[PDB]
Amino acid sequence: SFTFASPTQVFFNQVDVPTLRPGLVVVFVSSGSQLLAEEAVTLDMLDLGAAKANLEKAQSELLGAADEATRAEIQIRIEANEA
Amino acid sequence: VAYWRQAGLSYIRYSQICAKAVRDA
Amino acid sequence: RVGSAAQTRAMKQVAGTMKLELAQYREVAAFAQFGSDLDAATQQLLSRGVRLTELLKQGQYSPMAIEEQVAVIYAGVRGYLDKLEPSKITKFENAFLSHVISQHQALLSKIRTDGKISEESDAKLKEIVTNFLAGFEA
Amino acid sequence: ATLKDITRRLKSIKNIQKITKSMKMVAAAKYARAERELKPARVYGVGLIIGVSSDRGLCGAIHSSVAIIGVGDKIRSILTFKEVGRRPPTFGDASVIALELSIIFNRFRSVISYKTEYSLANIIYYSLKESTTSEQSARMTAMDNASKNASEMIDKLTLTFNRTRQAVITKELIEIISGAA
Repeated sequence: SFTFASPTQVFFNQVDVPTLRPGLVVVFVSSGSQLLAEEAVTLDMLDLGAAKANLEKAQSELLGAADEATRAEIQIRIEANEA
Repeated sequence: VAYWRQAGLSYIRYSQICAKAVRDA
Repeated sequence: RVGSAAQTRAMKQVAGTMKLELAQYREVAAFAQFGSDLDAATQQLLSRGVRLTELLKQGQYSPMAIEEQVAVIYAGVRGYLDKLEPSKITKFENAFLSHVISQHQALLSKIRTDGKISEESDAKLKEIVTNFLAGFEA
Repeated sequence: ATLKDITRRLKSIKNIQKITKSMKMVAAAKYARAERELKPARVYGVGLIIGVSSDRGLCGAIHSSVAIIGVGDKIRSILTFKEVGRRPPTFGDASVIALELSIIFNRFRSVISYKTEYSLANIIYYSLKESTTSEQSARMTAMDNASKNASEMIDKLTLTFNRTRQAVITKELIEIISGAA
């Protein structure tokens, strides 16, 4: 059997898995390790018109600024938004 | 080694940032 | 025990509502300071509650004409002071009453000559109270 | 003993009765939310000390049973994180604790009954979701009983008040009659 949940929602009680690494799951997951994810969502709820705004905003803080590991947090946010 | 793990950082901070980026979208 | 039979129509149009809201407040008042997470409905009863209570406070040696009484009671009853800090209400009313007596005697006469608060009077009192409230709370 | 003393106590225990009842009702709603949130938390859960409880008392043997970090302001004051319990725990709460870094928590059974890398944050979260469900039930329980005890004390005190009230009147009259005779 296959179990697939976020800390708040249960989806399931072949599985394509991104490695975790922000990406699509085909039976969108944020991260984690039964498939465990910090944020697992549709797919219907995601926008996506505002993720482009989030990607550009993250690429704006990157050309800051500057101080290491700040910065490394900005790049992670860019990786999550690109996916 | 992954870039975020050089000066810092944990995978807990990685997942925390990725999870929030999903919510904000 | 004589009750309503001893009141004018102007007072009778506001005294009933006030009596009911204070009665509902008295049921909840004990935990007014012990209910940070209780629901909005009982939060509103408490909020209307110690506002009407503040409006029942009165200084000595200046008894009020009935039309002046109902103009203050109406303001609390129809909800115009729910956002005003409790501790400021007594000093608000003093300033408010001085202001209406001096400048809006025409309004106070209308509540007396007509024996109630009309829609026209209600609209004028709304403008005066709300704009006066914002200046006073600064 | 004396009417003035009983008068103050009576007003005091009357206020407590009301507050305890309202506290029971808030905890009942908080537990209702927690039990709903515990369902998907358990299925997620399946896959140094340091001690898990909360900041708030009046929940019986929640803090004492579980009692250098400790999550809950009661943990450190009896034996460090504050502001826990009032808002339902989240995975973000577990992350904060894990980043600052057995596990001792109260496991939920029923309204009456409770017992004492990334997976590190999962275990802290599991303990949190169980703890608050147990804590909210236990507070609901204890406050229900406290409000009942307050009720019985109000009755007992009111009876003492009224016996004393009558005795004072009778005694005064007997002194007056004796002086007149």
